[PDB]
Amino acid sequence: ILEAIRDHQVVIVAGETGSGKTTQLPKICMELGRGIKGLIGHTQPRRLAARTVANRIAEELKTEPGGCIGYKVRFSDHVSDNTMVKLMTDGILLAEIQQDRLLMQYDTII
RNA sequence: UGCCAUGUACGUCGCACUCAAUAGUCAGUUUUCUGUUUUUUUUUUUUUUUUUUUUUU
Repeated sequence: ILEAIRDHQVVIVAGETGSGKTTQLPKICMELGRGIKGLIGHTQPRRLAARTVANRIAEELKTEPGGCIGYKVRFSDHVSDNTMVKLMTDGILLAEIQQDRLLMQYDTII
């Protein structure tokens, strides 16, 4: 997967219910080096799912949520300046497209 | 206020009520339903009814 994301501009991953690709892919972007110049936007279809995966990877990296890896859903602006992974619902990204058309805040969109 | 010449012709009769009775002509297969009273009123205005599912500076 790391070779795929360092060799392709578009990567696609397929996984079952017990895979963990959702958990590991932001850490794969970390091991490449993404997150530094621009945030890593991970889109989730559900608020509880986005909250759970953000807190899960924060606990896995032994950081409190709202630090390195934080989630933005409706009025949970739970992101500090030292973030690099940003959870968001497709609607929240739909809100940010008009705020910045170029998606310049991010470098990786999951 | 005196007189008035003579003889001169008769008979009998009829009418009514009525009139009756007559020629010939044999037969018609068996079986059937149809049939009767009685309580009477038939008829009365109604109602609210269920739910995949998921995201938005």
